[PDB]
Amino acid sequence: LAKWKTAEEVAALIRSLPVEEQPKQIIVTRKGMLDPLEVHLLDFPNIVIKGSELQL
Amino acid sequence: KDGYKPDVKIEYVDETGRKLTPKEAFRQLSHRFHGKGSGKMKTERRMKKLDEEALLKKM
Amino acid sequence: PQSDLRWSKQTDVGITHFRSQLIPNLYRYIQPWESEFIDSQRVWAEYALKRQEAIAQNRRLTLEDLEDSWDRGIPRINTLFQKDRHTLAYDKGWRVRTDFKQYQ
Amino acid sequence: NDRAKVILKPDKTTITEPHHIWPTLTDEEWIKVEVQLKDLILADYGKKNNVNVASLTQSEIRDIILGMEI
Amino acid sequence: AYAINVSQKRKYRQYMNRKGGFNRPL
Amino acid sequence: TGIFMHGKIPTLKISLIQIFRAHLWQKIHESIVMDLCQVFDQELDALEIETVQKETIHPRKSYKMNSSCADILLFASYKWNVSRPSLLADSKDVMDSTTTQKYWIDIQLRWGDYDSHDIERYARAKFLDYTTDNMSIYPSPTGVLIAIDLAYNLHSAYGNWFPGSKPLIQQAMAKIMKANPALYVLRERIRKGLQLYSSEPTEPYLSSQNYGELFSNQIIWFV
Repeated sequence: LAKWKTAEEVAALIRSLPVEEQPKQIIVTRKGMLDPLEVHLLDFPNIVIKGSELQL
Repeated sequence: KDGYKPDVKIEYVDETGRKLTPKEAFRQLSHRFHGKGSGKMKTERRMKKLDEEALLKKM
Repeated sequence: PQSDLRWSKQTDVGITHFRSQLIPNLYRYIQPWESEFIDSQRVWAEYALKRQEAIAQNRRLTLEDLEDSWDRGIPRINTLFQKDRHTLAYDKGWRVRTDFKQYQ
Repeated sequence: NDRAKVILKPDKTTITEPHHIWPTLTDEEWIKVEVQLKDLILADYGKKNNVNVASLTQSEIRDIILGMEI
Repeated sequence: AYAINVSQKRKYRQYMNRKGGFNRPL
Repeated sequence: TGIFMHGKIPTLKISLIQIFRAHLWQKIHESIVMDLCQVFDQELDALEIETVQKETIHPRKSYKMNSSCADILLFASYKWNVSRPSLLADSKDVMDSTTTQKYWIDIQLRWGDYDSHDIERYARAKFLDYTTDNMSIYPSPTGVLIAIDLAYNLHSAYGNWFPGSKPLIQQAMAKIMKANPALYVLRERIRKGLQLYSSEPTEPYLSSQNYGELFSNQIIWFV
């Protein structure tokens, strides 16, 4: 539930950012956080959740 | 046969030059078959989407 | 029916045909009760021998060792390596509770 | 920590901008700080791997810095 | 000299809501 | 529609009707005809074509198998030697002593069953029957006909292949079956109806070669 809340908060912060400034790609370090990210903001699919194995 | 390889590559690009999506191409074909176009609200939504896409492509 | 067992293939250079008969029955896919009992007795003896041999060197019986009977076993299946074996074995009366469950 | 202290503000008179967070530096200062940081990172990689410190290719070094499991 | 491509418009013939005859026009 | 349900299965009848919702068959046939005409006219000048125009075909002439017609009526500006009507899948170059000016091309839509999936033979038989058809009055006796096995995703044509046009027809049919708009929409609808959906490819990982690829104009937030 905490992870889902974090993903929802990330999606809401993306929505707070303008659509013209929406990140076209969303690199997530957490492996399992991509599916909740896509589920939370499926209404805004302009962002591609690309994997970044090498964690910065 | 004269003997050659066909240099054929056809597509469905709108009169504005934008390559219509296969869903959009099917929508255009169905509109042509039905002989009916988009409505007022559909026109407004299309204009807003096109303006937003153009603004995004600008920068 | 061998008449309608032939598939097709939409090749890029034309049309290509494909070739392929009784639907199997469970009369033989399940071991008979007497054979199952004999195999279970043999597997129980083999598993006991392997466990004793491992205990001789004071080592656990690995899942790789004595894995020939990975499916067949003493109670018709060698589940001695299954999780919670010690937990389930403490609770007896499985057969009666399963049979009496028809009225519950 | 101490290596990061040397890398960020090598000179006590040099610090981050009042409106900024990360320590501001010019091209030469950034180059010196990055050289020191690369030396420290090579030392850390050698300590973690028990191998030669500077024995990784430029692409390999970039992947190691990025976090690839090399 | 290059390979210039000019894809002409493809106005599909009207099928429904023609309000005309049976056979499709020319 | 071309769905000839030999029987009465209400569930399958409803599924087929929903699959072909919003008058899909006639639109698909018209789209296929238009795509073929455009593909031909893209390089028709080199293939000795004078003028290409679609005949006046009734909407009920794209689904009624009893009466057929000609889809494309393209002139050739020359005495186009009418080659023998054979399957496009054949590699034999045989042309009888017959020449004419106007060459016709036709396209048919079929939904083949488990046994009716033989597109080549069925198309050849259809072309032969249309050559001597009582009512399918095609203008050019050397008018080829094409078939689409929509149910089994196949296409064939066993008519009079014009000299130098058989490779063109083959390439056009291959490109259509790859990316026909109406056919693609129908395939998507059929996949949706059958509760089937392929696992879409996922976004690739950023390796040491794609590390700098995230600095492009596409905004990336490394969450």
